[PDB]
Amino acid sequence: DCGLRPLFEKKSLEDKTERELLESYIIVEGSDAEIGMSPWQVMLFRKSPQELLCGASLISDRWVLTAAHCLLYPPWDKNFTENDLLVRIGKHSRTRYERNIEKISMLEKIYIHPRYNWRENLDRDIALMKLKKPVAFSDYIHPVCLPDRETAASLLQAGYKGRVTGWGNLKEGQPSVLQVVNLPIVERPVCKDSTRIRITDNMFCAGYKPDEGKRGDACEGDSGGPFVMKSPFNNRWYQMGIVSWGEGCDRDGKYGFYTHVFRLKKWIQKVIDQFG
Amino acid sequence: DFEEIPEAYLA
Ligand SMILES: N[C@@H](C(=O)N1CCC[C@H]1C(=O)NCc1cc(Cl)ccc1Cl)C(c1ccccc1)c1ccccc1
Repeated sequence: DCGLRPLFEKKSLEDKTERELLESYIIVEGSDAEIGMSPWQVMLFRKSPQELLCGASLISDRWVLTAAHCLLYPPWDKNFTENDLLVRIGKHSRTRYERNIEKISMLEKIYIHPRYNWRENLDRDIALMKLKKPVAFSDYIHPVCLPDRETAASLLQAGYKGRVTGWGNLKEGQPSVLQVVNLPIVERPVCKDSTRIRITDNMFCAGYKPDEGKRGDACEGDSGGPFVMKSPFNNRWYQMGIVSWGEGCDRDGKYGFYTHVFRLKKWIQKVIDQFG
Repeated sequence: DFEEIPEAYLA
């Protein structure tokens, strides 16, 4: 049942921009999200001081997917463990305890990809979190589909738009509610020529060209959230990327870089079945 | 500016 949203697909209602995404298959400058539009969205929350750490996604009732750098980044003396954090699923508002809508979960075990490269370029920026007990789904809480080789193959193409969401910075004010932006995937060439960081195959970049006129990007606080695409074949939402890194937020000539979830699916399978 | 979450969770 992944990727079919209780309030949209299941009732045959389209959200207000998904057609831009479907028309293309030939947060800075985003908008406020509608209620129930990304029910897989998770907030990673620090207990003391109480604060937004990162975004994340619900992929099953037991498991959350996030960027490894949200948990361990030794340059900034960041190394969190299970009891440091709380996962808050079902939210829309950044700061309010949305009583009776959201669920807060405690973590059982964090798994960071063993070859996560924090030293040089955040290569394999991916971590899994097994929750203490299952979250029950609802109108506001529903998992996203992880892609298969064939959905990865036909959708992750230059020009095809995807959608990024998060409660991070609006500029390089944090928002009141969840923001959303739809960004085109960019050709690896262009991606490599915009930066000095060595790009690897476990990454892709998204954003409009300086001449395309539209603009938008992820920014600080958005890390760990989902880049998702809707399949035109079975109508579900698949998560293709994890918000990883950028050089500022929405600079011209620069693009955001995302962990390629399909390229690391084997490590994700291996951890889920060997641990629950 | 986070609103105080229930202590039950913080325990
Ligand atoms: N700005 C750094 C970044 O995005 N960092 C440093 C580590 C955490 C991550 C970040 O805050 N990402 C959130 C983010 C993601 C996206 Cl997609 C777009 C904008 C932003 Cl701020 C980044 C960097 C790239 C080039 C020059 C300096 C720094 C960097 C890349 C690779 C290795 C180290 C640093």
